Amino acid sequence: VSYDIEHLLYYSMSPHSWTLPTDWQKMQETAPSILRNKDLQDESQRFDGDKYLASIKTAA
Amino acid sequence: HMKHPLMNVWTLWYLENDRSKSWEDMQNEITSFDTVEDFWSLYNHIKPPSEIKLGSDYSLFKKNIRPMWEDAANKQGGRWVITLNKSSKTDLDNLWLDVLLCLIGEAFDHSDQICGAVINIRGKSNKISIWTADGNNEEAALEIGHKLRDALRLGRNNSLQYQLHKDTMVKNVKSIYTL
Repeated sequence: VSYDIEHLLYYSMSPHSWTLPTDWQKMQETAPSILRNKDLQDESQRFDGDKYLASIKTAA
Repeated sequence: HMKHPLMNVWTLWYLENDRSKSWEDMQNEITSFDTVEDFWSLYNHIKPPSEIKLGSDYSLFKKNIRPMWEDAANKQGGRWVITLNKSSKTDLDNLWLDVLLCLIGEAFDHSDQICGAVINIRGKSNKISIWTADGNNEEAALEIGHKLRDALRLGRNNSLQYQLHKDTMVKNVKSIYTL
């Protein structure tokens, strides 16, 4: 069960890769200082795997 | 919907160096995940290395392995150390992400030898380390070391320096391999 960077970056574009972590409630209390992207309607600061994969391909 | 399962369960740890918490409580277990999508879900909702406080660490370890050289799964091991003195905020975050992808994707032949990775955020110099289970297993240490340089955006300037955890344990730090 292995994945190259191409596969891993493709899966970042899944809707399931943007939902909050399952432990979000516990995380709000554990480490609130490290949390970001709290509004799911605002995808502006969401990681873009497509752009990241393209960036790698230019360095090659 | 079915997510893409990972070979291992991974745990994210955050160290703050915050006086509010006792020494033994400073290493905070954030959460664990076992799918690719659950990794991105975590990645998309936690601050990147370039946004976190000085003196802090992010550690990603296989489930039940703590980010401490003294843990029984780490005692006999070591680490591949990347020192980033003159690095941009973008390259630092990209290097940490590239390390995370190698780990969760199981990019090495000696998969079972990986323990986790740690990123230390310091103003003077940042460090990314990839911890391994057996410091004396040259074949694994070198195959991991080689895969890291070919997968990471690492030039000739910044070197990979493999250090035994029995060595870090004392007093610069002694290195047994340089790549």
